[PDB]
Amino acid sequence: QPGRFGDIQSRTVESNDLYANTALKLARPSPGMVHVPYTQTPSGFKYWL
Amino acid sequence: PPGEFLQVSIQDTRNAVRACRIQYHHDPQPVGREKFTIRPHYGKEIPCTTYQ
Amino acid sequence: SVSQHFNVYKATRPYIAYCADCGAGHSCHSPVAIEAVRSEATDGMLKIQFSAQIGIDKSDNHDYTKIRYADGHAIENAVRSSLKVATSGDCFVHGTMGHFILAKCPPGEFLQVSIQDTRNAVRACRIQYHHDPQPVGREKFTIRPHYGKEIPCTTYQQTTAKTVEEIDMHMPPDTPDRTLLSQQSGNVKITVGGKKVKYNCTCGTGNVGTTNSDMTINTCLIEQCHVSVTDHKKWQFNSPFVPRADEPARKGKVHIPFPLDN
Amino acid sequence: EYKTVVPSPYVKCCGASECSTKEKPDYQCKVYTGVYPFMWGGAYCFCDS
Ligand SMILES: *[C@@H]1O[C@H](CO)[C@@H](O[C@@H]2O[C@H](CO)[C@@H](O)[C@H](O)[C@H]2NC(C)=O)[C@H](O)[C@H]1NC(C)=O
Ligand SMILES: *[C@@H]1O[C@H](CO)[C@@H](O[C@@H]2O[C@H](CO)[C@@H](O)[C@H](O)[C@H]2NC(C)=O)[C@H](O)[C@H]1NC(C)=O
Repeated sequence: QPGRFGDIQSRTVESNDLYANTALKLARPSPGMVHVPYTQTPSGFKYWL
Repeated sequence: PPGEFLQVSIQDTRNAVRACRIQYHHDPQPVGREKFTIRPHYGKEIPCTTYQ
Repeated sequence: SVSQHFNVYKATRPYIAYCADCGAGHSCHSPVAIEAVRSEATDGMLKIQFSAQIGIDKSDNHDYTKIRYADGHAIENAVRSSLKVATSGDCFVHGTMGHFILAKCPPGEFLQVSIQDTRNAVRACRIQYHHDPQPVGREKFTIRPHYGKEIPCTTYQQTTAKTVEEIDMHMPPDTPDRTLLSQQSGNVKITVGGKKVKYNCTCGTGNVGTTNSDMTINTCLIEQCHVSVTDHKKWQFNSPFVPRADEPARKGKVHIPFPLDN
Repeated sequence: EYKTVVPSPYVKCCGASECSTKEKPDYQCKVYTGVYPFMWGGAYCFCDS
């Protein structure tokens, strides 16, 4: 679940596959500017630490 | 920036330093409902009052 | 060799980005805009990435006392003894290379990086970054004592050797410009300036293409045409604040400096 | 702890774009119409809307 332990998952350190769930949402850019606005719940690992 | 006192200083003809120092409790709260410090690169426009 | 270490950097150039606050609370376009801050090390050695490159001159050569930065369409140089990093007080710069500055700062709330210009102006970019360190162990000290214990910790080395971590490289896009147009009676004159120019006019028929000289188009107003610099033989960093060129493919990779060590 | 990779946005003047789905963790893509980007020099495209 996002915002808690286990947001980013991997079978092992060298595994090429990954499972992610962090609620990455995009938004429409502000007029007269070039950028990409995105909102995302912070990493659960830091909160757990 | 936030602080408790205020100092204004200039330099003399003789290359001296002339300063005055008073107490003034300064702590500015940005308008709205968020206590930020730096303008963001994406947000909302809210009316505010400034010095021209 | 030290000069040989920047063999890849001969194929990269700085850029200008969008800085939300550049000194007086006015969003502007800056050559020292910050991109990201990494604080993986438990020592507290911040690593800052910004557009301006440190260690190369405009002549595309090694020099440790000069910083090359994009200005207009050209590349200018600034003295290295005029770089300041500040959170709440004056920080201490430990190491620099190319796109990255490795430094240490006291506790604060906002991070600001400032450089000097050719005209002795000050170009600064400042963002928000909640930073406070807690040293490894069970004591919240501030200054190293003269008698104590040794604990393992992680820091950033000053070695510039090749490392696994990489950064991407992309083709810079065409930059529109409006200072290359002039009005004469009833015609528009556009100047090459020494660079390839792509032009699209709406007046008339068949007035679109690419040129390398000074041309005049008759019976056309100045607002009726667009010109853009299109040469861009160098490579630019893939940043979200700049548009991407027509090609959506990766173009290069550049090794990152200052790895993590125990 | 994780990181978010976001490439430079694609701006198309006088046309339309449509992004296909790829097999990446939490890949989010979107297309926005009616944009007038600006740069340090001037407008990016003739096409207003
Ligand atoms: C801190 O020291 C530890 C112990 O040597 C390092 O962790 C080892 O790194 C090697 C790299 O070849 C691995 O093969 C080992 O499996 C690691 N040990 C464990 C227990 O996982 C660690 O890399 C050092 N820290 C840094 C920043 O280099
Ligand atoms: C040059 O600019 C003109 C517009 O000033 C472009 O013409 C447009 O092309 C699109 C693509 O089909 C049409 O939907 C528009 O109606 C056209 N506008 C006009 C006013 O005719 C033209 O494509 C541009 N050419 C280049 C090479 O950029």
